[PDB]
Amino acid sequence: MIVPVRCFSCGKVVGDKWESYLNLLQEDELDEGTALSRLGLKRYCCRRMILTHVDLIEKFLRYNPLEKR
Amino acid sequence: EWNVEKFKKDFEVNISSLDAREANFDLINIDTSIANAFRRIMISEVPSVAAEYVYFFNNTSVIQDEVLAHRIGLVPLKVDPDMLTWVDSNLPDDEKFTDENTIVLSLNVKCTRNPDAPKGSTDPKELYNNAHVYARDLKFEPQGRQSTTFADCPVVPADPDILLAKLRPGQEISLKAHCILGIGGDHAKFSPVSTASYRLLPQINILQPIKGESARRFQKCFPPGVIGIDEGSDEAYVKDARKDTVSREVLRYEEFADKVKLGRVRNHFIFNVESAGAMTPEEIFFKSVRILKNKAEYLKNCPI
Amino acid sequence: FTREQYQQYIYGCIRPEDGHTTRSKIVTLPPTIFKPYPLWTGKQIITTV
Amino acid sequence: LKYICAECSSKLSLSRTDAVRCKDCGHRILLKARTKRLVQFEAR
Amino acid sequence: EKIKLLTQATSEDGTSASFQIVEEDHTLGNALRYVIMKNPDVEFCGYSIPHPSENLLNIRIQTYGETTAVDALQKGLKDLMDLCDVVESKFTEKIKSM
Amino acid sequence: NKMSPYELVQHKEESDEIGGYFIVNGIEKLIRMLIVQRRNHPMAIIRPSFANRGASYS
Amino acid sequence: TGQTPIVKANLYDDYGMDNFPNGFNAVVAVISYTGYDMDDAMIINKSADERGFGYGTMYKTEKVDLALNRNRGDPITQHFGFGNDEWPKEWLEKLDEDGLPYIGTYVEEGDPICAYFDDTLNKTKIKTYHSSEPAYIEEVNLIGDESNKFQELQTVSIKYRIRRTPQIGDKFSSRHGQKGVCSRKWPTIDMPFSETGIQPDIIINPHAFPSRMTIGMFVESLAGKAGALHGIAQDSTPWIFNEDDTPADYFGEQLAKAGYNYHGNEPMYSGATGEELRADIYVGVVY
Amino acid sequence: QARTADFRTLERESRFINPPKDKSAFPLLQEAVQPHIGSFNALTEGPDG
Ligand SMILES: [Zn+2]
Ligand SMILES: [Zn+2]
Repeated sequence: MIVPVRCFSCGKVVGDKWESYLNLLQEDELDEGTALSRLGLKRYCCRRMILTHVDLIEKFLRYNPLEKR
Repeated sequence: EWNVEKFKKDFEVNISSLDAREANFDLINIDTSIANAFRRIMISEVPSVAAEYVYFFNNTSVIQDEVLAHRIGLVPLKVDPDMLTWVDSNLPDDEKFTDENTIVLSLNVKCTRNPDAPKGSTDPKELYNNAHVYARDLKFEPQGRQSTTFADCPVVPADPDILLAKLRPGQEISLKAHCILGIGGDHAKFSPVSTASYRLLPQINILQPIKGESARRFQKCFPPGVIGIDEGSDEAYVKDARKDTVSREVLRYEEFADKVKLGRVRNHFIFNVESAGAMTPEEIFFKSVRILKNKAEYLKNCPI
Repeated sequence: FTREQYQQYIYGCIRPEDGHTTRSKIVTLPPTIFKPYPLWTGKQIITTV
Repeated sequence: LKYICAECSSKLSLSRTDAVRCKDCGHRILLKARTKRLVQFEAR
Repeated sequence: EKIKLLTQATSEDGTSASFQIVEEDHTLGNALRYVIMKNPDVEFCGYSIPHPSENLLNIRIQTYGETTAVDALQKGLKDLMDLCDVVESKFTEKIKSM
Repeated sequence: NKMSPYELVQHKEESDEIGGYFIVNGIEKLIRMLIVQRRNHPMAIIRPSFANRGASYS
Repeated sequence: TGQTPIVKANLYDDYGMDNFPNGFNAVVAVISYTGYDMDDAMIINKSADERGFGYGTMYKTEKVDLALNRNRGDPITQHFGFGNDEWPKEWLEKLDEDGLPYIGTYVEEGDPICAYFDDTLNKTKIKTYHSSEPAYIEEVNLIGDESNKFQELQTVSIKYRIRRTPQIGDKFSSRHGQKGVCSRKWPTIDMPFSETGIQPDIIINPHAFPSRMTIGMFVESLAGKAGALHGIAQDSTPWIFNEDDTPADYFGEQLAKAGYNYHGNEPMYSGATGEELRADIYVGVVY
Repeated sequence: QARTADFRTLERESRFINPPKDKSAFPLLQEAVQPHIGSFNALTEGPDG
């Protein structure tokens, strides 16, 4: 749903690298392999977290019962 | 014959690099039994401080309560575990959390709609106020006498841009978090280490001379800083047997079924300790030889 | 198997205090090879098991 | 103000023996809002 | 109650004895077993966890005589203490070189 | 019916919400598809149960 | 937290199944190491689901209704809230002044779900939570009746959330038919570890493969791992490979360009003894 | 590399923020229920009322 803090297989902090990843794919036109290497994600357990995150919380947050629509 | 001076004559350490987060060093002529015991304390038994009890007051955001509490458990806190002591489980909840064994964090964030947003925008940081809750929004609240000993260094998360939660206007999060000590064998959040593991030194045993244009392809079957060619005579030799992962790429070729075999140096270790932020990996390894020393020192004093 | 390996696999399976042995002391065999260094065999694991 | 309308999201209060509906629009479903209270979790 | 000599497996001579340590694992059990197998008087030794879900660690010591198994365990705990002291000094000898 | 996936989120439903089903007493029921004989085609059929219409039935 | 797979068909992104993630990528080592996963079972890294690996909840909703025992315009004998009698003040912790429970509170078996005053008995009865498994209260709906006569509420819908942390005995599965319950949450210091520093978060037995003949899970291990190194998704819609170009030739050369081997094996150590294992261990990220 | 799909990030992520104000993405998912939608529509509109 939202980006996993502290990836599952080793324990490297990963949750602070989602918004830096979308920055390094949109403004700086990098492919997904260079951007995971610039963020310091070397081990392929750490790479498949930011690479394969869906960020589904942005679809949940459009149903706000605490605001007029 | 074995002796602690015979082991002192043979053991040495060759450190490759230091950093604020990642060390890389060597253990020479030590057993796999002992080098695992150092490897298993740095992950499971060296203490660290992490949020264990989270006291919610209001949470109207979309991410629910135990998931957002589990994420506050997983954020590393840049705080020295030597500054505060352990809790006692037999004490009740009124006297268990003192200012010598508990650091208090707070997260009071409210979201509202930004009227200064540009028309036809998509960016929620322009479009909303306090829409993204990060790890640096966890505020340290010194209680009692710890407003003097932590005034030199306030408790801040070691990775402040951890995206804890996301909000929309109307929604709010208000909590208090008590972060205490613990070892990595209880929960994974108390491990101060990204990964701490070894690999033994690869031994590339060239058996026959690899002169000619076979050395231009024997070099290609390794990472580039491992096999070099001599400038005097064309002959493959090992430059650096540390730079290779053990791929066995030469074992896919019938040309090199006899000219090389890939052994492994028996007692040469390469530790690569990556810290999570609170302690330096110089100190995490130093605390791991002290836990194993005090573990044998504890049984030496207990009555049998 | 060397001497530390050979005796590790026996106490990992026998464990006399739970009552699997019948001698109150774990007996072993002489090794298969005596020189240069003593080695046992996996035949000789299950022999003393 | 303890309840929220499901349609127009107006924070309303509902007295005793009162018509269970919102006042800004006639919607018959009300959401009980979350009031500030201590809830305890172990972060595991 | 940390260390406990299992009296249903010890010997009258004191040469064979089974111990049992609470809340330990392969970290201490494999490390201590290597050190006591360097003692040239120990005949048999090994460690064994009964069940992994229960934090229990048995350690067997059998010897050739002239030393009890308790006196062997105190030597192996002393030398595993000393082995951790010479790897701590030499790490400090090289961390100050840089 | 003709709502955009924007307007299906503003009406609480889901963005790419496919329909197809009936809401009956809060439960999402739907009537299954059944595979059955083709319309308007006389097909020659041999069945042993056609003999049990009486005597002299083939 | 669901994930999109490294290894997916091209029809996956065409029906929009990224909108509905039904699983997660897991470092799966095909290894007989543990002893606890032999016949059909499996294990998880213990520190994997201390970090949220495979965590899910369960949302249960029941409707408490106070007007299914009457008819035709009688006075409503049952009202939400508290009366003026001597009712015990124990359950102010769960319930609000409306006789309705607070949002977010923790409810085990025997706690009250709602309080209502009864007129034919002059007593505040409470209904209670008839479930042996604890839950948290997420939302409380006030279902109001539609009539010309405006009516006090008789119908309340309450939704529970139940923390389903993955215990042992829970069934996981691959995308190939390889199901199996969890045997033990095996701790990280007792698991095998590679030379790259990682540890698998799933161990599966190699004896589940020969009788089942699922080589799509073997080649997902090469395809999943070689896509995790390069940051690419390889498609896996069927019959994109011939007998000439085997995918084990295709995904092997992708692993060989990264430094790993052509066969998808890694040199792993033990967690208990710490020794170098005999053969290199077949690992990879499958979904 | 011929047999590679793509992680459609910045398209998946952009579509999550704002849903399309024109017709829906993934029209092949809408065709999977057209024998249900188009069968209820036939009994109210079409030829002969
Ligand atoms: Zn990782
Ligand atoms: Zn309304």
